[PDB]
Amino acid sequence: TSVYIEDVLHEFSTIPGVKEDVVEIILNLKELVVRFLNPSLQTVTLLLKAEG
Amino acid sequence: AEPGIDKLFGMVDSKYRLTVVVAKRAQQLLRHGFKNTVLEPEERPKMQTLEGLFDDPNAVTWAMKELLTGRLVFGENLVPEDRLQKEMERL
Amino acid sequence: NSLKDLVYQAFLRLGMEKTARLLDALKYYGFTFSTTSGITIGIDDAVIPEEKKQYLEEADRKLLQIEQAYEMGFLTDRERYDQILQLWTETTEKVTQAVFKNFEENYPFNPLYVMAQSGARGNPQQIRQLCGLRGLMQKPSGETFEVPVRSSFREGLTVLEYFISSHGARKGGADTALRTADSGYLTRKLVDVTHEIVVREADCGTTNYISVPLFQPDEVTRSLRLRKRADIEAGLYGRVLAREVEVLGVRLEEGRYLSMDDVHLLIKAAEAGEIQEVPVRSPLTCQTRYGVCQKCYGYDLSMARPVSIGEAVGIVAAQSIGEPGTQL
Amino acid sequence: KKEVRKVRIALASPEKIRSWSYGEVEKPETINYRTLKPERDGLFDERIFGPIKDYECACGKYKRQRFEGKVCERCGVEVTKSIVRRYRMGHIELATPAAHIWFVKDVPSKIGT
Amino acid sequence: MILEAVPVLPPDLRPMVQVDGGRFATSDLNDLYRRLINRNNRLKKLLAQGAPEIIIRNEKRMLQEAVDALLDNGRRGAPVTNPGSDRPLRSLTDILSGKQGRFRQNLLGKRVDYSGRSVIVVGPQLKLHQCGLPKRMALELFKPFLLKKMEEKGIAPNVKAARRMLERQRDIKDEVWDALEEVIHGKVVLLNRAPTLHRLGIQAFQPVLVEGQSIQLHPLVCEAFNADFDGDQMAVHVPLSSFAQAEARIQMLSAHNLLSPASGEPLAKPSRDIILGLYYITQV
Amino acid sequence: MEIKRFGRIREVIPLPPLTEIQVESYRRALQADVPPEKRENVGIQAAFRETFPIEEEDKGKGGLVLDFLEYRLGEPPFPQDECREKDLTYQAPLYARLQLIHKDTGLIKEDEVFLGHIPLMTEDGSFIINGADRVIVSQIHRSPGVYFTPDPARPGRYIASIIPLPKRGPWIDLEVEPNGVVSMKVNKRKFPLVLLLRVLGYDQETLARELGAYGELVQGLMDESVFAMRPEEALIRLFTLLRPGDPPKRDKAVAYVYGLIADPRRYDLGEAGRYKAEEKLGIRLSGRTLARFEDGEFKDEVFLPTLRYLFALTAGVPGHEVDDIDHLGNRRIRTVGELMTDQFRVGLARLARGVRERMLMGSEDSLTPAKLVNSRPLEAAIREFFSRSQLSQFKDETNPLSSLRHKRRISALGPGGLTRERAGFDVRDVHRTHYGRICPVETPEGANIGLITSLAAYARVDELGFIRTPYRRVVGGVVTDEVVYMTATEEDRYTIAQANTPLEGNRIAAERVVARRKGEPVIVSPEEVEFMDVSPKQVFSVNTNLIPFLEHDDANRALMGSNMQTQAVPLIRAQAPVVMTGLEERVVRDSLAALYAEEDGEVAKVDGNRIVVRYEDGRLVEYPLRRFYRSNQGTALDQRPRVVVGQRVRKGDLLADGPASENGFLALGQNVLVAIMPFDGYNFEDAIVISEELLKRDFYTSIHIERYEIEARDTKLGPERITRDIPHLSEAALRDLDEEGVVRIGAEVKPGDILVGRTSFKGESEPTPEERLLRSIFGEKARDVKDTSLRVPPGEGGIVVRTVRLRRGDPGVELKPGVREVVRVYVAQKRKLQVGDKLANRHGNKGVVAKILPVEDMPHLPDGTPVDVILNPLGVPSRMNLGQILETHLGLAGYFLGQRYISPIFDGAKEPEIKELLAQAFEVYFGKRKGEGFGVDKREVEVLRRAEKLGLVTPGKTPEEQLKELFLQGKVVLYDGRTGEPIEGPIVVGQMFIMKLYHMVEDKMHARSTGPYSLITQQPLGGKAQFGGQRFGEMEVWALEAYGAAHTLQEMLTLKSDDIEGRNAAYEAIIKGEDVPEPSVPESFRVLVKELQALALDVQTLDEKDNPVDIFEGLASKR
Amino acid sequence: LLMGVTKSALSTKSWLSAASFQNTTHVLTEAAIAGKKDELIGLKENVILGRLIPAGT
Ligand SMILES: [Mg+2]
Ligand SMILES: [Zn+2]
Repeated sequence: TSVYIEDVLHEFSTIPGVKEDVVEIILNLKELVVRFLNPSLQTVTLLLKAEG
Repeated sequence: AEPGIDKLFGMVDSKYRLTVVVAKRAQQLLRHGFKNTVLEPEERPKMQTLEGLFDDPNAVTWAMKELLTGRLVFGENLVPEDRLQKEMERL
Repeated sequence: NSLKDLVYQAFLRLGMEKTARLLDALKYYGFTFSTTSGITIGIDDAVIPEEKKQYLEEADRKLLQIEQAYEMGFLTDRERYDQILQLWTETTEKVTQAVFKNFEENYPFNPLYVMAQSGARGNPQQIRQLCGLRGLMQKPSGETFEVPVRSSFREGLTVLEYFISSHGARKGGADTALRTADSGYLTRKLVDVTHEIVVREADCGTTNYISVPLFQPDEVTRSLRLRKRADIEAGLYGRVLAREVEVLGVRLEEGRYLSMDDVHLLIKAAEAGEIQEVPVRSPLTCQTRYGVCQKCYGYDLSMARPVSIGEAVGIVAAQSIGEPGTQL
Repeated sequence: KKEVRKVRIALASPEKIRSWSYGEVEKPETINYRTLKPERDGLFDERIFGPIKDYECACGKYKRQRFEGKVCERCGVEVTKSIVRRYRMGHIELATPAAHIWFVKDVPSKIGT
Repeated sequence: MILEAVPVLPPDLRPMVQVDGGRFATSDLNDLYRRLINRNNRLKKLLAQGAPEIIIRNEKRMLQEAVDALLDNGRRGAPVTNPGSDRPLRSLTDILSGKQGRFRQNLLGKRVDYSGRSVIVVGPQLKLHQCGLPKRMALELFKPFLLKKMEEKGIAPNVKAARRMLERQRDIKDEVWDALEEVIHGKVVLLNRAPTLHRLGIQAFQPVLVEGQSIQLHPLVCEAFNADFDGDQMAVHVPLSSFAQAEARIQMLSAHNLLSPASGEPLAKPSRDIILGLYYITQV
Repeated sequence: MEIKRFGRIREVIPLPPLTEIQVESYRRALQADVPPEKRENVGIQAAFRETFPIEEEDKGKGGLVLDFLEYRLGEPPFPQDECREKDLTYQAPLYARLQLIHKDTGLIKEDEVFLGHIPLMTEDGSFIINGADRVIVSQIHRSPGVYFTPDPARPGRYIASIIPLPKRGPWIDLEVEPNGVVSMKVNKRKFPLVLLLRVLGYDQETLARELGAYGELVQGLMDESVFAMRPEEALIRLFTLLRPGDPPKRDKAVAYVYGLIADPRRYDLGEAGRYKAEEKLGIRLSGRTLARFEDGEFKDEVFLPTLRYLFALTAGVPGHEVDDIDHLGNRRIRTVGELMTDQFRVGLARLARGVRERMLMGSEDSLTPAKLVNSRPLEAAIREFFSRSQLSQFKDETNPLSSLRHKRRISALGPGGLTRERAGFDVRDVHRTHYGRICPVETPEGANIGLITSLAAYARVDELGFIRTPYRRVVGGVVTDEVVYMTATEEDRYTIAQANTPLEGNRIAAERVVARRKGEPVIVSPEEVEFMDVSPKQVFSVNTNLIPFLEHDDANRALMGSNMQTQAVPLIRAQAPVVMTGLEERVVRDSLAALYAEEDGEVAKVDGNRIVVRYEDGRLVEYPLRRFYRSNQGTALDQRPRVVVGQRVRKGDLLADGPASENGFLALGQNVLVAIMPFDGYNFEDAIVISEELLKRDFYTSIHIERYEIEARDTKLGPERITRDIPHLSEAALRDLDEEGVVRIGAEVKPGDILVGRTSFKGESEPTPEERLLRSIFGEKARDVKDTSLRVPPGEGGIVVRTVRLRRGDPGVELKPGVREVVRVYVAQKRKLQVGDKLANRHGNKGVVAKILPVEDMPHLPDGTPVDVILNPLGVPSRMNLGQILETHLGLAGYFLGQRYISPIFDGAKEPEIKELLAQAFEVYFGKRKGEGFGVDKREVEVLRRAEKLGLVTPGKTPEEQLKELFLQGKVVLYDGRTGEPIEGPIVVGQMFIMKLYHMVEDKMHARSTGPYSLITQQPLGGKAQFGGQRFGEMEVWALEAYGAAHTLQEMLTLKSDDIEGRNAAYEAIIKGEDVPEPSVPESFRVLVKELQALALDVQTLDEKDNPVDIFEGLASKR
Repeated sequence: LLMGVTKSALSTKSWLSAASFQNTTHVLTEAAIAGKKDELIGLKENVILGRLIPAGT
C-alpha cells in the first residue's frame, strides 16, 4: 500500500549508491507477495535496512 | 422523450407554433410560479429520490405534460394581445 | 439499402418515437450479434483466385503482340498508348468479375466479401486491390502509366511499384488540401447569395409551373428513353402538383404533395407509356416577394410533412449544395 | 426605448465631425514611461475622452450618491465608468483640406466621375 | 465629399497596453495618428513663419500622404513601421476588410462563455437522445445553475461561500454531485463539430454525467457528423434561457432529426458494424 | 529470447551517420580545429577574404587598406549545462587578425579584435540559443547555373537563363525573336546581345567560323552587321543604352559590375555553377564567372558557349537538351553551413560599410582596432538569424527518433524569396529523380505537404546540396563490392538494376532483369546493366524504414503511421517491438541518447546517476546521467544503467539505456496481445478496447513535467519582492510554502495552491490607506503590498521536483532589463492510460481508447490468458493496411516461440516461412496443452464444426489437425468470458507493437463558464489564466439559423458573448434563479459603428420613421 | 439579365450583407454616396446587429 524511504523526499528522486531509481524500486515492490498467518491481522509495516 | 410527441404534432399545423406555445406556457409558469397549473390535483410529475417535480425541476416538460390534456387553448388572437404583452414584462 | 428503406418506411408509417425506438433496438441487437458472430480478417481471407494468373498470361501475350505491332511501325506512340490503356483497363474488370465469381462460388462467408456485399465497408475496387491487382496507376501529369501493377497487397509490391503508387497518394493528399478550400469558398458564396430566402408567405397566386420531363432527350443521337429512377425521385419527390393529372385510373388532384408512392406510380405509368412530363409547382415560378410560398416550395424536410411556414430554405439549400463538395 | 428598424449610412459633414468630437488633440504625446497617467492633449488625454479612472474624479469632493450630480467642488466630472473613453471621440482640424482616399482611388473614381 | 476635420478614434479602441518591463505595446492606429499630428503641426508652424513655395508644396504633399496612409495603407506606396520592422502599418480599412476583419469577427461571435471541448468516444450503452458528459466539465459548465440549486438547500449559506467551496476540488461533496444531477434533469446541451458542413453539425442532446474525461457519443450520429473516433474532438454549448431550451429540445434534439434536408434519405441509418451484424444474422 | 532474420540480401555498405549532414556542414563552415594556414578557405574564411579586405583608393585620406589575415575562436564562456539551466547561448567569441596599410609609411597591424559571438553546435547537431535548443533545417532550391526552357508561347523556340545569386544581382536571359533578333534582358530591359558579343572582342569572322558555321539562325545576328565592328566604343554605346542619365565616360562602372566580385555568383568552383556549366555545355569554365579586367577590355567564357549550344538545340539536336525545373540534378540543398555563412557575410558587408564611413570622417590613422570596427552589426545579424529566422525552429525532442527526423528534414520554403505557403501545387508532387534521394512517403500531411520532406537513409550530400545515391558497379555478369555515389544527372545515363533480382553471389541469377532506363521501368538482359541498387532501404527515409511490413501497406496509411512514430511518448517500461526492421540499434546509436563504451575495459562503479569506467589504458572516466531531464515537448529523458559493477565491456558496447531504448533497441510502445474482432460497440468505427491488465501492472504510463516560471521585476511602484508572507489572507495553506517564497520540494500540489509567493505594490501611485495604516500601527513601517502570487492553474498538478532561482547576483547569467529575479518550478506527474488517451500501431491504425474492461469479461484463449486489446476489423478493408495483419501473425508465432523477428521492409518473410513458424508455435502450444492431459474442449469441437461448415478447415480430419490448420491461418478459438460460450467462428489473435501517442491538453477540457474578456471587443478569451471560449464561427451560425432556432442564436451572440451589461445581468439573474433578461446591442456592433465613424462615414440606427435611435445610453451625446 | 452568383450576391438592396461578403471598400463607398437605408430583412443583417432573426421562431 505505502512506501517510505528515510532518504528521498518524493517519487521521482534517486538514492545515491542505488542502481535503480525509486520508480524501479516501487515497480519491483509491486510484485511482492505477502501472506498473512493471522486472519484477524489487517495492516503490517515491514522494515528493511541494508548497506554495502 | 416526452409523452406522445406524435400527438403533439398532429394537433398543430406547424411545429413552430407548437414551440412558441409550449415556451410561452413555460414563461407563464415561471412568472406566476407553478401555482397556475391545470394538472395539479393528482397527476403531477415526480422525481426519483424525492417528489421534486412537484415544484420546478424543468418547466418545459411541465408545459408539454400540460398540453397533452385538453386544458390548454392557443390561438393567433384569442385575447386582446396588448394588455397581456404589456403586463407580462413588468413582474 | 434494405435497412435504409426499412427506416424510411417506419418513419413514414409510425412517426418519431417509434422510429427512434426501432433504431435503438436495431443498434443494440446488431452490436450483440456482431460480437457473438465473430467476423475477423486474416491474411488468408484475402484469397487470390488462380484464374487471374492465366488471364495475366493472356494479357501479357496480347501486350507482346501489340508491342510487335509497334515494332512493325503500324502504330503511333499515341495509338500504342491508347491500345495498352484499353487492354489493361479491360483485363482489370475481367479480373474483378472473376474475383467476385470466385467469392460467391466458394466462400460466401468471407469477411471481405461479406463486408463488400453489405454496406459495412469496402468497394469492389478496394477488394480488387487487396486480392487481385491495382493495375492502372495515374501519373502526376494526369495521364496513366503504360506498365500496370501486377501484384496486390496480399502479395508484396516491388519497390518500384510502391514508388509509382506514391504519385497517386501525394496527389490525393494535395487534392484534399486544396479542393476543400475551393469548396468552402463556393459554399460561402452560395450561403451569401441565398440567405434572404425564407418561407414567409401565403400561397402565391402562381398560375405557372415547370414541366419535369421523364425521358432523356438524347442518350443516342436520336432516341428517347425513360430517365433513371434516382433522377425522377430527386426531381419530383416532395413537389406540389401544378394541375390535376390522371394517368392510371387514379385522379391525382391538383395541389397534392407527391410522396414516394406517387412518384413510383408515375414512374410505372410512364413505363407503360401514358405521360412524359409532370407539371409541378417550383420556386422558379414563385411570385412571393422575398422567399417562396409553401406550395411553390414543397414537401421535403427532416420530416415528411409539408414545410412549416417560416423556416430558412435558402441557408439549408446552400448548405445542401456545398456539403458534398468537400467529398468530390 | 424604440426598436431599431433601419440603418442609414451617409457622408459626414465637417460640422458633423465637430459635433461628434469633444475637443481637439494637438500633441503627438501618447503617454510618458514615467507618468503612467495620460501625458497631454495627445491621443489618450483624460478630459478629452473621459476619465481613465474607475469612478473617482481628479479630486473627489462632490462624488457621492447623495450629490453625484451636483457639480464637483474642486472638479467638474460626472460619475461614469471608463466606457466614456470607449465612445467619446476626438478630432483634428487640418489647416489644409484633404480627400478621403476611397473616393479618389476606388475603381469607379467618385471624384473622377 | 472631401474631409477638412479628421475624426480620432476613442482611446480604448486603440489602447497602449504595457506588456512587460514598462514597455508598451500599441495599436498602429496610435502611430498613424501621431504621424498625422506631427505633419499637421509642422504645416501649421511652416505656414505661420514663412512661405518658401517649393517647401510649402512639399510639406503639403507629406500631409496629404499622411492622411491617405491613415485612412488606409497600401494604395499608394506602403508606409511601414519604424525601419527594421518591415511590417506595413494597420489602418482603418485594414481593420474593416480582410479575411479576418471587424466584419469577419463580429458576424461570427468567435467567443462564447459557457462552452467546452474534448475528445469523443463511442457511447453504445446510450440511447439516441442522450450523450455522455464528463462530470468535471459539466460541473464547470453549469456553475451558476449549481450555485443556485445548492443554495436552494443548506449546503452553503451564500453564493460566495458556495463559489469558494467549488473553487477547489478538494472541497467536493457527494451532495454537490446530487445537486448537479438535480440541475440537468431536463436540460439539453448542443454538441458541435468544427467543420460544420450542413445543418446536422449542431445537435442537441440530453447530458448524462459520467466518470471520465471523454465525451460519450451515440454511434448512430457518427455519420450525421463526419466524426470518427480517431482522436477528433467536439465542443459543447449550454443554452440558458428556457425559451432556447425549448427550441433545442424540440427541433434540434437528435431524436427528432432522422432524415436529411438534402433528400429524404435517413441519416440515422444503421452504420457499418450494425449493418455487418444484421447481415450476418439474416443470411442463408 | 532469440532474433531471427528473414531478409536474404547482403548489405555491402552500412548506413552513413544518419545525422552527418548538419555535423559535416557546420564543421566545414567553421575551420577552428584546422590551423588557419590550411588550404581550406570555403565557408567563413571565404566570406572574410571575399568582402573584408576593403580598399579605398582616393576618398579624402586615400590609400586605405584594411586586410584580413586569420581568425580564431577557442573558448566558449560556459559549458552547455548551465547554458540550459540559465538562459544563455552556447556560443564562442570570434577574433580576427587584421592590418591597416597606407600608400605612405605605416603598417598598423592588429592581431586581435573581438567581432561578435557565433553559436557552437552541440554534439548531436543542435544549437542552444536562449536556454532552449533549436534546429536549423536544410533548404532546397534552384541550383545556380545555366538552364534552357521552352518558350511559354512560341512552340518551336525557347529561352536560356543563367541564374546567379543573390537576388539583388545578375539574372541573365537569352531569347530569340524571329525577325532576326537575339534579345538579351540584363535586369529589366531587353537588348540586342550582338553588341555585347562585339564588346567581348569577338569579330564576325570567328563569329561565323565557330558559331554560325552549323546553324542557319546565325542570320538572326549576322543580319546586324552594321554595328558588328565596334571594339571599345561599343562599351560606351551599351552603357548609353542604359538609362541612368549619367555621362557615358565610365568604362567599368556598370560594364564591369558584371565582372569579378560584386554581381556575378561566387558559386563553389567546379560544381555549384561550373558543373552546371561544364557538364551542361562546353568543357570548362575557368575562374568563377565571365570577366576580364587585366587590360580594360573584356573576355568571356559563358556567353559564346551558351549561344552556340542554344543555336545547336534550336537548329540541330545534340540531344533532348532541355532542363527540367524540378529535376533533382538541377536543384541544390543549402545546408545549415551555407545559411550561416550567407548571414555572416551579410553582417560582414554591413560592418564593411560601417568601417568605410568611419574612415570617411576619420582624420588620423593610428585608430585601427577601435575607431574602425564595431561588433554590433555582425553580432546582431548572427543573433537574429539564429533566433528569429524561419528555418531555425524549435527542436522536436519528444523521442530520439523525433529528434533525428527533425534534424534530417528537408524544407522547400525558407527565407521567403524562394517558395512560400500560398502557391506551390506544381512542385508538391514527387519527381522521378526522388528515387533513392528523397523519401516519397515522409512528407507531413497538411498545408506543408510535399514542400517539407526528408532525405532517404543512404542519401548523402557530397559538397553542394547534390544528393548522391549509392550504387554497386555491375561489370558483365558480376556485381562488385565497389560502391559509387551518383548524382541525379550522373544516374540519368546508365541502366540500374533492382536489389530484388536473383543473385548467385557474384553473378546475376536471372535472365530477364528489371531496370530503370531513365526513370522508366524496363526489362533487359544482364549484359546491359551497369549499376545495381545497394538495398531497398535506400529508397525510404529513416522514419519510414521502421515500419516492418511496408510491402503490404497503402502509401497513405504508411505515411500517417510514419508520422505517428515521431510523436510517441517514451513509456516508463517500454520494450522493443516483437517484429523489428533492423534499424533500431542504428537509430539509438547515432542519435546520441544512450551511453557507449569508447574502448575495451571493465566497469568500475555504477550508481543511479553516474558511472565510472576504467579503460584498458588505465584511465578511468566518469559519465554522468541526466536522471530526469525535461524534454522540449514536456516528456522525460532518463538514462538507465545497463551494466553491473566489475563487468567487462567491449568497444562501442552499451552502457546506459536512452529515454526509449530497451537494450540498444528503439523501444517506444509496448507489445500486447491483440484480438482482431468487433466487440459490442466499444470499438465502433476506430475506437479501441483495452484491458485493465495493462493498468493493473503499469504498462502504458508516462512521466510528464510542467515547467512553471514567475518573475519579480523592478517597477516604478518599486521592486516586487518574492516573500513567503502573504499580504491579506492566505496563511493556513502557507504550510506547504516553507522557505522564503519557494515551495518545498517533494510536496504534492493541487490546482489553486500557491507555488511561489510574489508580492507587488498595493497601489500604482497610492496604496490603500486602510491597509497602509493597518500595517503602520501594527508595525511602525507601513506595508503597501498587494498579492500577485503564482498558483497552480485550474486543472491538474503533480509533485514538485526542482526549483531554480536566478537573482541579480549574476554568476554568469543575464536577465531581462528591469527584472530583479526569476524562479522556475518543475512539477511532474505520472500520467496513467485512460479513456482520453490515444494509441497507434506502426501501420497507422490510429485509435482512441474507448473503454477499459475488467480483466474477467474480456475474451481469453482456451488457456486462462486473456487478450489485452481488441481491435475492430472494419478499419482494415476500408483502408489497405495488411501489414498489421502480417505483424499480428508474426507476433502470435513469437509469443509462443519466445523470440523476436527482424524483416527488412522489402525483403521480409515469405508466407511459407511464417506458416512454418506458426506450425512450430502450435506444436509447442498444443504439446504443452496435452502435457497436462487435456484433449479438445466441446466448445472447440462445435467451433471446429462451424468453421468446417464455413470452409475454413478441410473436413474429414480429426480435431487435432483441423485445429492445427486453423492455427496456420493465424486464427484460434476464443471464449467470450462474459457468457463463457465461445465466439462463433475463429478469431485472429497475435502480438502487436502499440505505442501511446503524444497527449497534451488536447484531451483536457477547455471548459469555462466565465473568463477573461478582450480589450477591443468584449468577446471572452483567456489562455494562460483561463481556457477561453470556443469559436462559434459562421458555419455553426449557418447551421444554427438553418433550424428554426432564433433566440438560441440571439443569446449566444449577445448574452453569452458580447453584451457586457447583458451578460452581467444574466449571471446575476441565474444566480438569483430567475429567467434571463432580453439582450441588448452587442458591443462589437458599437465598435463597428465607432470605427465607421472614424472614417468620414456616418452610420446611425433609424426607427420605423426617420427618427435616429442612439445605440448608446447617453455617452455619444455631448454634455 | 443573368449574372454569376458573385455579382448577384454583391449587388443587393441591403448593404450590410454586401459589405460583409467580398469587398467592404467598394460596397461601403457606393452605399455612402447615396444614403442606403438598409432594411433589416435577410438573416445576415439581423445577425450583424444581433437582433432577433426574421426566420425560424
Ligand atoms: Mg477523425
Ligand atoms: Zn409560390
